[PDB]
Amino acid sequence: SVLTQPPSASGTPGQRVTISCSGSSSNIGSNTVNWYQQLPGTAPKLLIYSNNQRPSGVPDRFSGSKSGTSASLAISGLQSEDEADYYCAAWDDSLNAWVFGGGTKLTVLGQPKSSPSVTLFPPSSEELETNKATLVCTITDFYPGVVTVDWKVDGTPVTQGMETTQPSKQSNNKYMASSYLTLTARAWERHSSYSCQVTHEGHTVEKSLSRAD
Amino acid sequence: QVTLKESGGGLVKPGGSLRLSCAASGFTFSSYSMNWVRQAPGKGLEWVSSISSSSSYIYYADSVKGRFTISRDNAKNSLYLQMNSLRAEDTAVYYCARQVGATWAFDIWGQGTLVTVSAAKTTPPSVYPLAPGSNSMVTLGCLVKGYFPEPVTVTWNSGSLSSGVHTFPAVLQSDLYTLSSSVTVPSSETVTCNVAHPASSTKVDKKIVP
Amino acid sequence: GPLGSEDDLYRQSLEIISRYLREQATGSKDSKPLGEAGAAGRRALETLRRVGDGVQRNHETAFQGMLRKLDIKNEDDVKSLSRVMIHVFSDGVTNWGRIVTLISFGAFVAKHLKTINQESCIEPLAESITDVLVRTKRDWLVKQRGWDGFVEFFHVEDL
Repeated sequence: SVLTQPPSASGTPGQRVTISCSGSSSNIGSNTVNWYQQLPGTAPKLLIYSNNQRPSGVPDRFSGSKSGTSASLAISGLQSEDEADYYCAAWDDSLNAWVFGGGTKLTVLGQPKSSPSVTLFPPSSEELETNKATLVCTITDFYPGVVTVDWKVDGTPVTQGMETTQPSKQSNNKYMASSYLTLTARAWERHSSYSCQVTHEGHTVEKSLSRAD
Repeated sequence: QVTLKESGGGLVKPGGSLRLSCAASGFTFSSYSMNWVRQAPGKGLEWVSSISSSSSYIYYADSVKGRFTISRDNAKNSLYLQMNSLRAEDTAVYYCARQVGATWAFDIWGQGTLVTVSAAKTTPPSVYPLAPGSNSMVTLGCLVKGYFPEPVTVTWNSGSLSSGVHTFPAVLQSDLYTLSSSVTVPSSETVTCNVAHPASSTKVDKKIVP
Repeated sequence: GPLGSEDDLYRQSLEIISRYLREQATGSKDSKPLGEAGAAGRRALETLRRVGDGVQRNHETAFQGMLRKLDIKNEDDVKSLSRVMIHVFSDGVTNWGRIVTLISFGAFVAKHLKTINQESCIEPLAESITDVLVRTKRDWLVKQRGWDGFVEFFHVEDL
């Protein structure tokens, strides 16, 4: 996404929470910003238009602002029904296209924050017999339910061949997720260090393994 | 009542073509710019295309240029998206959205239409054990790899184990679904996952032993 | 540089403005088809008639006054009108209101020409307004979706 937003924002009921949207001179610097609110399983709804205008049907606790190449959405006094995804959007003069931010999940904290529980599994020998090798990284008990997972192979970044699940609400109202790194048996055999890195609320939880085990 | 309603969504093969339609009601369709915006499973909104009131100005996102064609029939209150050379990255819910003339905000949206770009046939999963490498409490599991379609059911000791288990949601790995299930048991006398794929009538059992 | 008529937006704007100034002075609508724009120019004309007649009323005092400061009576008075229009219109922020005010003033100036038997000067006046608009605001007009955007901007809906 051309517009950068934090994947997670949060507060306790009644708190004031801000969601930043960072862009560039061709988009936010030359055009107005709009904000959309998306409730899970539903279509986006217009929240803010022309940087700071609320349409009819939007509570006055939602406010917007724009300054240079940045925009901010403020929620003054968080309520439970405010728990949703928030997207900023601006027209880009260089692209001749609309650019949307990556979205921010706003969590209304109804429990203390909890760090993820990370577990890394090597490929099985049965799988290695098919000439494929899947590393599985289970992530449990995290709250708010937003994670960033990055895989490292011998301390180098992995940008392809990884798949991360969407977070899923657990019985205790915390979240779980899973991440996969699929390689050939040949690729597994030529690297020695493997790590699943989970960023949750700015803080990174790490789990690594070595091929000979 | 001002409404937009999308249609034409469904399953199509990679390299294939699909035409989407959006029926507009309760407003002067010919006096607004219209847009297509999409959202891939669990991903963010991506703008696709727009068309001005009299079709004089059309724009596309770089991700779809040369493959997608936006058009409108003002006499019919209908907006269209002709999608060709479809890829798995094109799998998304596709929303039709009306643009406000004075502000350019997207005030009215449809319910969306799901488009799935998939050439996958019915495939049974392969069950692989998940166990630690190189005590107290131990986390074991089962890797349910490469099945189609959803769902798959997983149990532990045919139902006995339920406490400490986590069945993770499925994710796509090149046209097929992969899922995993973990169970936390105390260290040191039998652990086995029971996987079933009704769509391929598959019943597999895997004993997990490090 | 290049002829204005080489530019499709210039030709389309010239046709909409000329049709507008003419029917405002003559009192009779043109039935023959639009060569340029087509259905887009046809929509733009509908909007310009609705919005234009209102802007002429709300700007009457300012229009009649500006007409006096320029004291139009012949062809050469249209030559000095352009350089006034260029400086005032280029000043500051562009918006559809300022553009629809410029077109409204020309319809007012064309009505004045119809009474003083100078109807031949309507066509060069329409060219002058188009010159002012497209030659100073082309990029803004293109970004705003031209005449499609003008119709979208001023749309209201009954009843």
